Amino acid sequence: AQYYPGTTKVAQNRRNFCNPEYELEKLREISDEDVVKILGHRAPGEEYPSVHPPLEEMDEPEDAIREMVEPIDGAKAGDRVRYIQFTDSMYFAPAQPYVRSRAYLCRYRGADAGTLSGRQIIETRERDLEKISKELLETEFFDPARSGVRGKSVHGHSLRLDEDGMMFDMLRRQIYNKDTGRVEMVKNQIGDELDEPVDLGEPLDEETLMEKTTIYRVDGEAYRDDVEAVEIMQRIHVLRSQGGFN
Amino acid sequence: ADKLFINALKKKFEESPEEKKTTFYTLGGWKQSERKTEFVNAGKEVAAKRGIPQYNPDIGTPLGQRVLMPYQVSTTDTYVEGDDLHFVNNAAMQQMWDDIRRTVIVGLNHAHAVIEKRLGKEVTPETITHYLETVNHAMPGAAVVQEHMVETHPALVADSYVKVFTGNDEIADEIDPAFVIDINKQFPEDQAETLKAEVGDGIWQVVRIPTIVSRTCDGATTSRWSAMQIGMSMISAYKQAAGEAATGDFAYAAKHAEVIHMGTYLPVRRARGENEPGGVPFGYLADICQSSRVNYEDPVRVSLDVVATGAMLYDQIWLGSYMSGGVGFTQYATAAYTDNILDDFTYFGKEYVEDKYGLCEAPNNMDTVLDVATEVTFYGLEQYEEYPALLEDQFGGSQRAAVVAAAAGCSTAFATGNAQTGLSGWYLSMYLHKEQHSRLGFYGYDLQDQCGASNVFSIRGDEGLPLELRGPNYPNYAMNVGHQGEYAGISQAPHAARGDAFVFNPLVKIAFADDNLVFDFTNVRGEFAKGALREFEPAGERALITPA
Amino acid sequence: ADKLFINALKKKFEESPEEKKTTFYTLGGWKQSERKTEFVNAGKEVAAKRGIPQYNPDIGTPLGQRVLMPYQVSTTDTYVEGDDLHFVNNAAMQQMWDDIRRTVIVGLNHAHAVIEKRLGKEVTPETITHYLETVNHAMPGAAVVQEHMVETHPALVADSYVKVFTGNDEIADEIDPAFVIDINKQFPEDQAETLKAEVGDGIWQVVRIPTIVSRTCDGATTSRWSAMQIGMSMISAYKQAAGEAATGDFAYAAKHAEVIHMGTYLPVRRARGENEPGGVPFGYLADICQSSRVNYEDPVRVSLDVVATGAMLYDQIWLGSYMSGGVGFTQYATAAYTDNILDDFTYFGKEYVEDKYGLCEAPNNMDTVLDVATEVTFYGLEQYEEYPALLEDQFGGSQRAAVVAAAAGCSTAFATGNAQTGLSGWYLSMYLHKEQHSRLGFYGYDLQDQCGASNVFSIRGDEGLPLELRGPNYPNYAMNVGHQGEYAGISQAPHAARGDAFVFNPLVKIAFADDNLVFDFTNVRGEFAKGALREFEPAGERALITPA
Amino acid sequence: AKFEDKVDLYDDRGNLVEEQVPLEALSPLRNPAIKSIVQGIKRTVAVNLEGIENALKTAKVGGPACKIMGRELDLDIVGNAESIAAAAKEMIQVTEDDDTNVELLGGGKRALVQVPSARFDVAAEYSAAPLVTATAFVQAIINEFDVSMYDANMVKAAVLGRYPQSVEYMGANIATMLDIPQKLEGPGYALRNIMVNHVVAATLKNTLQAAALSTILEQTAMFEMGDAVGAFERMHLLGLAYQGMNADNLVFDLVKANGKEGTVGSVIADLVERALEDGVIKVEKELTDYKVYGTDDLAMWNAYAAAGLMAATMVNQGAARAAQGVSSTLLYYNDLIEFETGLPSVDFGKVEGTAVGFSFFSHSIYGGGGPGIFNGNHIVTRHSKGFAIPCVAAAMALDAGTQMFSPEATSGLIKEVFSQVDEFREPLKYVVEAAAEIKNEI
Amino acid sequence: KTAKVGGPACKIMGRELDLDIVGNAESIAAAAKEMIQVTEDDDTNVELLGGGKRALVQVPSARFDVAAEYSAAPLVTATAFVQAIINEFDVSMYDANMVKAAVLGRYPQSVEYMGANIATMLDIPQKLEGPGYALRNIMVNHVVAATLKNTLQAAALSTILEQTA
Ligand code: F43
Ligand SMILES: C[C@@H](OP(=O)(O)O)[C@H](NC(=O)/C=C/CCCCSSCCS(=O)(=O)O)C(=O)O
Ligand SMILES: [Mg+2]
Ligand SMILES: [Mg+2]
Ligand SMILES: [Mg+2]
Ligand SMILES: [Mg+2]
Ligand SMILES: [Mg+2]
Ligand SMILES: [Mg+2]
Ligand SMILES: [Zn+2]
Repeated sequence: AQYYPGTTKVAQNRRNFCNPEYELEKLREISDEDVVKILGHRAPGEEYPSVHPPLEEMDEPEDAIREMVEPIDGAKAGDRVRYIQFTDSMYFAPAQPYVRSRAYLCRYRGADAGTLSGRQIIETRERDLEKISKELLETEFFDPARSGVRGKSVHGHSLRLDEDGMMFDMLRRQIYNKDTGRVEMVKNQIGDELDEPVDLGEPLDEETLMEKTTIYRVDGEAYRDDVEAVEIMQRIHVLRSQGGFN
Repeated sequence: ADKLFINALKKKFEESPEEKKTTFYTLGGWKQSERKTEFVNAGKEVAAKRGIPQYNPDIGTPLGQRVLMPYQVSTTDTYVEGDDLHFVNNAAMQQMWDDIRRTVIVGLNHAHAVIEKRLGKEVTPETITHYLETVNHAMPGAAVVQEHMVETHPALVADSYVKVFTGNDEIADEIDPAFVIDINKQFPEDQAETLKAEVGDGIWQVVRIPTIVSRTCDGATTSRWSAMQIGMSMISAYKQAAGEAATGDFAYAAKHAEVIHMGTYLPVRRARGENEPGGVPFGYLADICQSSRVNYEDPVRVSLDVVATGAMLYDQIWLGSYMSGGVGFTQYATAAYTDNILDDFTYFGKEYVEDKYGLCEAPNNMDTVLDVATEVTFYGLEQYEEYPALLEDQFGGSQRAAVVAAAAGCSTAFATGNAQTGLSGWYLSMYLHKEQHSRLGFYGYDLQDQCGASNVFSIRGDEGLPLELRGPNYPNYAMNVGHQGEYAGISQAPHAARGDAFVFNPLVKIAFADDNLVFDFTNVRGEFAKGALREFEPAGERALITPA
Repeated sequence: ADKLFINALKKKFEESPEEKKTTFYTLGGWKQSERKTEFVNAGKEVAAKRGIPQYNPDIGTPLGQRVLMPYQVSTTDTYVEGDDLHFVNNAAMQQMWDDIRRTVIVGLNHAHAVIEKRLGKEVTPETITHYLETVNHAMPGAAVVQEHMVETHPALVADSYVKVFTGNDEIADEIDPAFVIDINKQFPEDQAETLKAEVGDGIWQVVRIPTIVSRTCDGATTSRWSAMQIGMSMISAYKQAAGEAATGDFAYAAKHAEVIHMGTYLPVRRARGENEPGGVPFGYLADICQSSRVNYEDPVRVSLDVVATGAMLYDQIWLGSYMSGGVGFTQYATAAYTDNILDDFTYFGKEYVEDKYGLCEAPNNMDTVLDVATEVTFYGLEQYEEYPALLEDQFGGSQRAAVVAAAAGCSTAFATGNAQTGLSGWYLSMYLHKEQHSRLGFYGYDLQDQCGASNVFSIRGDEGLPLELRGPNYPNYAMNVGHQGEYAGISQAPHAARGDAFVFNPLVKIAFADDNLVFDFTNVRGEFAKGALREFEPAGERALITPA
Repeated sequence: AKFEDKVDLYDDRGNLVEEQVPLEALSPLRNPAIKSIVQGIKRTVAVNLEGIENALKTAKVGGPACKIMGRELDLDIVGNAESIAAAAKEMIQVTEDDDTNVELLGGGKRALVQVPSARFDVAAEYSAAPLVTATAFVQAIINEFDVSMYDANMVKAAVLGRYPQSVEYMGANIATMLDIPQKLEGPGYALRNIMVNHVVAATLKNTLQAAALSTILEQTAMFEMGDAVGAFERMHLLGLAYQGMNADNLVFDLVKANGKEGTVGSVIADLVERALEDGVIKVEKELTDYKVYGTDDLAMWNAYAAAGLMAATMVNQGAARAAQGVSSTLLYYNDLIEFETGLPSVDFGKVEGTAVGFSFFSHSIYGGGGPGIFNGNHIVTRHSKGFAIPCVAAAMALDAGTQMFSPEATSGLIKEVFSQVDEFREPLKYVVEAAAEIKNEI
Repeated sequence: KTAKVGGPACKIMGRELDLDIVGNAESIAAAAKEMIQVTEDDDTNVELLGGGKRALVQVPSARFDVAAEYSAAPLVTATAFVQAIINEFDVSMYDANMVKAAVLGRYPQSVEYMGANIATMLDIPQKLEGPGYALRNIMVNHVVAATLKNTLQAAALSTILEQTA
């Protein structure tokens, strides 16, 4: 599959996030317990709550489509649908909102992805959400200074960075440690204090942000100079126009 | 010269507008704001008096971790916090909607035919003046026939009256001028000739019912109240029996055959009667705004005064209250009438078009749409990238999408002279913006936007309509902020570049050319600033009938 | 003892009320009246200020060739000219309508289930009380989640709040009483046990949105405004993601699956959304009036307080403005709530029935309708023939038809305990009255009246309905004055005689048992007098945001 | 034939039923099974005899929480159902051997009613079904128990609710899959105002049959609205065949290839490969490492892309067994495919647009709700001309129990009565059989 | 030709289109008939009147036996004439929305076909006072006009429509 037109680094990064054959660079290690704590849906050692009984207990009628489509593990279990949400700074965060929803629906099964300017969310069955979340948090989807895990109070995508290079967060869930050069998650994604903070590693320096970003800007690569990507947008517009008419 | 938004960005923030970094969390939250401080104190006072907790700044999250900004009302030098632009807190905004809701246009053409042909009596300017004197007694709620009538207090209903207009100058000049909207006085020569040509010998009433009644009741009251008192005044002024068969022809004429509502009624999911915001088509909203007859030398000023009229009415009062409510949508609309931002973008696009094509010179086709809307889109987006203070000001992607696409769609229609290609340029803008920044608006912002290109030139039942005839009830447009007032500006744009007197209904244009209105429709942004300063005096209050 | 109307007739006229002749034409027309003189003076001041003639006593026919009467508001000792009972001039009447229009009842039962099942979280009296502190900040238009929100001024919106009620005493007694409509405190013990059994363990919100918003917008705003701020307060108090799939189940529950509107929407000819007067069924109007929980030892006082509520809302505001306008229909309504006239007639009927049958113990059949409605019809008519001052007071036939038939229909339902035979007695009264005096009401008064007998017990699609479920949109009733408020009184009458806590909807009854309303629904006629005297303080005014 | 296209039709197990059927044999204007389905939907009513009896016994009539003390009537309706139903049927029918059906269910607690087709051939619309049914049952209950003139109005309130004070039958104990004509968002919309949960309940959650019934109703409305007249007709018929009728087993085969491990993106890749293999699309231009595809048949590209959209919904929401993400599939299947190809998405962007607002109004405070409460007449989901709602039906058929407003919650009365009707329950089977029957008449 | 579309007194300056529709009425009508019919020689009728100024259109009965209601008459008619007018003159994509407006008016911004240049004896389903009322929303003057003021035939047509409702 080709995913996206264009000849910039931004274009190629958009294609790499979409392509499930592209190995996302891992930047940081986070424990399973700490992914669960940052999600905030259940406590360490709490069993997965259910919203309905396990599929095996349901005894369903013959349906060829259900027979052909394998349920994800949390669907077989009857897990709640829960979420993880990220905010990406327009100052060259690596992932950005439509890049995320486009990539999630090429990479992940059984996914409800939503895009907004200031937040992007995926909702899926809880045990599977914890497996995808580890990948969203440990890889180049995430930078701990220019991206934030935020289930509410998301303001900051469009704000000026502070003097540490961190995005604004009304609830200060991610705190830059001057003594380590590292960010700690101090609250979960809804803003409740964590018993112990989670190491998120060092923010990417400016060169690596520029290498990995998927936003077009005049002070990075401008979209208007990616003339092949503009051509396909304009093509789409004109073809939908003429199709709607006759 | 500097970009037109620079002054505003220098007022809002200590840093120069190009500076990428700042420091947050040091402003004391809500305590940085005079208006939040007034609200905290008033919540304490309200909750103590009534015995139920109310406003409390410690419920939920703590506002003001970043600068709570002032906003410049565009075209003014007034800077206010945004709460002063919420429709609840701004009496000019409430009165702008009351003045539209309480107005109807009602012909006298069928009515004079009924009097000549059915009653066998003559109509002349003199009999019209006597009828006008009579209806200006009766329209506010006072009696002309029966004994023992009890009536409205004239000072509570001082804003209700009836005027007339006609395109016949000699007939206009014969009717008492107290009652006449004088087309030649209110409009420059060329527009006046266009409007008088449209009206001809037709004679129309502009009826305004009392704001206190509109507020007590609804917009569908207006044409009924108008017709009741027209009916009484036809009885009294032309010496009818007081209720005979011919009386029903004046009722059917005033209520149906020669009425022009400001808004048409809505379907059941969003049920409303006439004269509610969702029924006002975009070409009528451009006609209600009176910037066209004052600022005709500057088509950008005329178009963006219509965008301010519409962004406030359609997003703040209609979508943000009739269709939702709560804290609502103040800043989704203020992005289109503050900080001179949309002005900077749209002057750029007008100048680009002037230079490449000449206004109204460009071919009316897709090539022009692709050239102008792309060029103006990239200009606007580059401003947010060059100026971090501008991006932190218009912090929601939906606000940016509406402002960039309004400048692109208005500029396209300044090139073509045709609002449909303007509309196609608005959609292309959204598609380019989405791919540039990998974001557009809120979750639901581009429902109409992705339907948009295909429905611009469709001809199917519930898809095809010239932009001027669309409105908040066009199906794709019925839900979402950041479009409807901008579409009223695109509908105004080619007509302001052409120098046309009106966009869609010349009767509606004339009917707001009247300084007896409470709100001044020639200077909508100026009035929004006056209301934000708490200096506007609305009609409709109950002070005269309540304790001192 | 004197008939109940004698005091008022002695106040009106110099003659004793039995006297048959008078003198006319010597009172100086309008100059006899304080109120007319205030209006003439105001007219001259308004016309000069705005440059358009307005109220003028020399236009049309000269009011006051007879005495312009004062009216006693029934159950009070307040006497006022009828102009002080026009809804435009009476802020208590306007507020009564705003308090209904801006109220909605919204369950928490689906909401709490979504929290326990989809979210997997607990609900307790503690998490409800937290939710109610949150929604009492949010509901008037203040923010709980996002940064840089701009909000409503708390003092402009001090009348908006959320309370709850439940039949579960142990949850009710544990929430801050600030938020609770306490059924045990508000209702006498018999009525409280009926209401708590109807509600059971359900928990319901009574949401009142701001009067300034209801006036700016319409009734259909109310349930949307309520739902937006319940949705925000659910997200903030229960720690949802701020906008996840489960958020949509709170919106569907608060907007559709567990909402109770005050009025349902109307057909297109009279297009209106929810919470407008035509959608309010008569059973609800009786339940909104709170006389039942104060005056329960006197079924006539409870029934006639419902008639006053309904006559004013349905005839003066709804038919006389929303559906017409102008001078309107003040005295078509005041006939039912002034000079103790309907009270005299109805206390006569109540005694007749209590002596002959005992309350509620007559057979529920046509023999009882014929006996009681004919006896009470001839009593009321005889009073107009014995007291020439009473006839000159209720001078319009429609006024007399409504008053005599309301007493006949209420007394019939006091006998049978059933509103439907009450309604049949109303129609029989009209047919007897028409034959006795060779007139009834105005040209179109008895459209419903002649359809009436046949449609009382029909079962067909658009004909058949218990009276309690009928309202101003029942087809026969959709046009005419002098019926709808009286039908609300008939709907109340058998329930008041039976001692029932409510007529049609227990939730509606409880929802107005609240002294944090601006209007006092326990004493509707007392409030109408207070408004007439200019002593009622309404909500909604803009004085705080306008100049001195 | 006006069009030369032929399609192969299959059953809901992926087996061929009939090869080379002309496209118009599936037209709502020609196919006699779609005519039967549509006339069935206009004429069928579910009567809740138990609910009428309970509303009378408690006097709880006229809508939620309403009750009239002192008006209680205790009538043994369910124990006399057979007699009540027979007396209702003799008023409902036109003649004794016509197509009127009145059938008790649940031990007489419910009745299936199908009002005779002939009443509709001399009616303007479809409200005769509830209004003829309601009066015949109100009159049959009054006559069974000799209810007096003084009390009969309570039977009418228990059956039809607060109408005509309310515009709708508010509090009624009858139900139809259609809703009242005043609620149409435009003229021609009545076959669109059918809750998605009602279609899923009538088809017993069989995914392919729910998607077929939803497509049949949506594309039949497109004819009534005039959208499928003239230039657009073939586009609508091909959408019907390929998205709703599994033409050429395209949907089925995509689901089979992507069901064990697939995503929306894997389905896209397969559909673009299939469209190229079949000559529907071709490379028009090479950019830098990027092929721009073109087509000489936009209606067929749109149809193939529609089949892929359905399959993607089945893969995506089938893997979650949770319907909510259908709004996301309907958005990003179409957003991804246009950047994958350079061709327009399904319905030229209007599915993608419907999905943006549907996503917002199923994850926000402002309105909407869960997937199952939408319908083609809903303001949020009316914009695509038949190509979005059938996917919502498939998704709710695949939901394992994540919804509060599930078909069990909203549509139990409808499920008991309307799933009894073979053509409503298994329409894929009857429409394909009828198409094979009329194949030589096109 | 005047750009007077969308309801009383409405006009869009600059949108005028001068098309010889009445002079080409036969070709336009035939092209609309071909879209309106289901099959050749079915009960579709398209007949010109008043030297091409008017057309009587009867949409085929079969489209109603697969419809919920009656709006297919105006909607199928209107779109077949809009497409036949566009095709007759090769109206461009840019201008064709004015043809749509001149035929069907301000719909869908208005609920009714406000300013349409087509007419039916029935009115839209939203305007019914109750379900089942559509055959009642037929103006008395329409009945009297269709029966040429023959007293008994106007009484008969009105009673048929009333009692059928
Ligand atoms: C709870 C929701 C989901 C929902 O259905 N509506 C919300 C909230 C609602 C509330 C917020 C009031 C409060 O704080 O109590 C109100 C004011 C509507 C109301 N009920 O009165 C609103 N949004 Ni929202 N909403 C807005 C916006 C936005 C932007 C904010 C992005 C940012 O980076 O700050 C994003 C959508 C996007 O990402 O594009 C957004 C989301 C959201 N919006 C998220 C909460 C976001 C968060 O957790 O912080 N709004 C805007 O983009 C600007 C205008 C602003 C509206 C108020 C005004 O117009 O003045 C407000 C309009
Ligand atoms: C959709 C429908 O609601 P329903 O599904 O409950 O009928 C309809 N409501 C609406 O259309 C709501 C429109 C106004 C509110 C939404 C405007 S978009 S601006 C908010 C975006 S964000 O700040 O939350 O991200 C109604 O009739 O009430
Ligand atoms: Mg590890
Ligand atoms: Mg350049
Ligand atoms: Mg002025
Ligand atoms: Mg009090
Ligand atoms: Mg008081
Ligand atoms: Mg190659
Ligand atoms: Zn109002």
